[PDB]
Amino acid sequence: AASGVATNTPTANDEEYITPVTIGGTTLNLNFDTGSADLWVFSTELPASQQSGHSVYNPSATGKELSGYTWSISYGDGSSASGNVFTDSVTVGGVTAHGQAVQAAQQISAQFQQDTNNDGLLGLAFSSINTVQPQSQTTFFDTVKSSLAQPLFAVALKHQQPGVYDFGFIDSSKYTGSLTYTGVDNSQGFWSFNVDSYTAGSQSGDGFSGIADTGTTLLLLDDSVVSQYYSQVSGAQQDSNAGGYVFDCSTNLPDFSVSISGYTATVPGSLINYGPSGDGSTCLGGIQSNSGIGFSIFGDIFLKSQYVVFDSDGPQLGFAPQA
Amino acid sequence: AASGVATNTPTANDEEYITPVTIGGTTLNLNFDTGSADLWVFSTELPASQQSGHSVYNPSATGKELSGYTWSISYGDGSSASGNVFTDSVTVGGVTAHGQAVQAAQQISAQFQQDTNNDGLLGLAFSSINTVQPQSQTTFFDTVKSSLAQPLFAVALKHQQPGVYDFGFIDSSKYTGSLTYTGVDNSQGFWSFNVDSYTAGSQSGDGFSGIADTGTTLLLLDDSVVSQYYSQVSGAQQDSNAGGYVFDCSTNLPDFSVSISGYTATVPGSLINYGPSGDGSTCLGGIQSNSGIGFSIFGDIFLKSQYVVFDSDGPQLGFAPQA
Ligand SMILES: COC(=O)[C@H](Cc1ccccc1)OP(=O)([O-])[C@H](Cc1ccc2ccccc2c1)NC(=O)[C@@H](NC=O)C(C)C
Ligand SMILES: COC(=O)[C@H](Cc1ccccc1)OP(=O)([O-])[C@H](Cc1ccc2ccccc2c1)NC(=O)[C@@H](NC=O)C(C)C
Ligand SMILES: *[C@H]1O[C@H](CO)[C@@H](O)[C@H](O)[C@@H]1O
Ligand SMILES: *[C@H]1O[C@H](CO)[C@@H](O)[C@H](O)[C@@H]1O
Ligand SMILES: *[C@H]1O[C@H](CO)[C@@H](O)[C@H](O)[C@@H]1O
Ligand SMILES: *[C@H]1O[C@H](CO)[C@@H](O)[C@H](O)[C@@H]1O
Repeated sequence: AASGVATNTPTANDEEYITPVTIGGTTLNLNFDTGSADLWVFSTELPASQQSGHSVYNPSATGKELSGYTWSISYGDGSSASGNVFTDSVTVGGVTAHGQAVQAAQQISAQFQQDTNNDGLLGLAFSSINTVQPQSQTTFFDTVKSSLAQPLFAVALKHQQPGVYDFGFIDSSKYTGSLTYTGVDNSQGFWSFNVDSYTAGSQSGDGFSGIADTGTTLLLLDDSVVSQYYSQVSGAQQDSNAGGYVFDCSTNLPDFSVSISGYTATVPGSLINYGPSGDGSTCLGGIQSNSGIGFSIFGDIFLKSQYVVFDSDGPQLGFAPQA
Repeated sequence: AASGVATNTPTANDEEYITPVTIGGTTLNLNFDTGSADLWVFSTELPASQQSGHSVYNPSATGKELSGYTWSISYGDGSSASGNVFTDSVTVGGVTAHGQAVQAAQQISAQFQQDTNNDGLLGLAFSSINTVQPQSQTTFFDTVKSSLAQPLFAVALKHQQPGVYDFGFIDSSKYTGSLTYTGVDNSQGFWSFNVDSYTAGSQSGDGFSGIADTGTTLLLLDDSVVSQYYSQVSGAQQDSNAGGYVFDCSTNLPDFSVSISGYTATVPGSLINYGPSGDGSTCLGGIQSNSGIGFSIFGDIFLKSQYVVFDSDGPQLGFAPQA
């Protein structure tokens, strides 16, 4: 049976986490994203100017083209990408998926043209939301799932330190205590789960649902919760230049926690200080608005505090504090 | 209980079929498409130059915006469209869906900018393939399905004559004999079905699967079948200006038929003559290649010969020769 460990590394301010992935013999640095189901990469089909500062996949060398197939994806921040499709060998942490569908980019929006830290995204949400037309493809995980020792993957994202993606096994040395599991609603293709309640510093409130999403940097919550949280931060104010609420970097931030099937997941205030706002001398808050979409996004700010197991059996998510 | 009848009308050469749909009090002419799951319309959000020669939806007047929601779709011919989302009242043939998600176009590719015959598309494939992010919406049919007398719709597309879309009931006067049903595989979101065999003129061959797709003008089949068919047409030759095989307009074309759960669906040779190729004095064939995608597209050329029932119970498709 198979299993493997892929090491991830955060970019400046933990804005994103990259992990090497070898496709058809070429190694690219991809952003693993549990919030989407497409594996797409910068390729030789892009204009040469857009290939600069990236490792690119050349489909002609090793891929098998799916004639007539296309893909087109649009993300939460409005970014987008589209292209054609090939199958090829894809290796991650020593685990190889043969015949994996690789989505070669032909067009990418400005956000991606500006980000030279990654060469594409590897989706780990459920395959039901893969965008390939006319017939959707399976994610790397769904492709290899049956070959793994256990049909799950786990992740430990860290603050300014390398972390890991464990495929097909759980590394108990990565967390304290035992794991607590909760049921996943995969109906919209996400690793969605419910929280029973939350505590923002001195204020507690009713539960809500949200998605475990490695692809989003911040912890995005309803406007009412964000207000409650920042009302407790002296001098907090919104700064559109920075992207949300900002505050003096030395401010003492309250903790934030959620109750999940009896387990209290706590994000300490120190992790809620994302980093310099870029806006002179303030810091950007790790908690920001979800724009009224009706569910919360448990992004990297939250994930940095926990070891999280994504188990296809159930499905269900397991949580424990990182070691 | 509800039911209704919407009249469709073919454009020149039966290239597409339009049907009026009233959204928030404004009537638009839409192309009903059983091959996709999005209801999208030309809107006031498009550049004014692109609104010309169309009836447009103004979301601000009656729609409720789903903040943070987007849609982006890519079709078989490579065309595409994208925009934002609103809920509104949508009436088709006297049947009203309240709170139906209407996808307002913000960008559309050249194919749509050139086609002034329609103001958008109304998808009737399964809702599982609807493109709305972050949470997909239901098609008009799935929205109203529970209110209908029977959870089905039926269609009779005609050659140069008005036809109908029957919602929630079957009009037995539209076909000869009794209906034959066959099981539908909705796993890729299409009204997919299997045929046991086919007969192209003097040649017969093994079965294959395909989708019932009102949104595609032609009958698209595997290259091997297309070759077999045209090898029997004197003087047939490909003409890229025209889009495929063309032949002298007076040529006697062989029939084409498929066996489906014991029923023989026959497309007479006269319907296989699509119309002038635009390429001087030849006619375009109604049968053309599917580009190697692995399944056939039973488009309008085929549908013009049958009354077809799309039944959500099963699901299953019913067929009988048009009356
Ligand atoms: C269709 O669902 C998505 O796009 C999922 C889920 C989702 C849905 C709605 C709102 C937020 C997130 O996001 P993702 O796949 O993790 C998606 C992945 C993504 C998108 C653009 C990128 C641009 C450059 C580099 C990495 C990128 C990663 N991240 C984001 O869109 C967010 N960006 C950052 O936090 C916005 C929320 C702030
Ligand atoms: C994602 O699936 C589709 O796009 C489905 C199914 C499909 C898949 C693969 C190949 C062909 C068809 O096609 P549709 O929704 O019926 C799709 C609907 C469609 C697309 C563009 C249009 C542009 C102008 C006006 C009407 C349009 C209708 N039609 C077509 O793309 C075809 N166009 C014509 O036959 C190409 C095949 C010739
Ligand atoms: C992950 O687990 C597999 C299956 O037990 C091992 O073979 C591998 O070495 C790694 O420990
Ligand atoms: C990535 O690198 C980490 C340490 O930097 C290892 O723990 C892991 O096995 C992988 O090689
Ligand atoms: C369609 O069927 C409904 C339900 O029987 C009728 O009320 C309607 O008039 C139409 O015949
Ligand atoms: C559309 O028009 C047809 C005839 O043109 C009617 O049969 C149908 O009821 C609808 O009014």
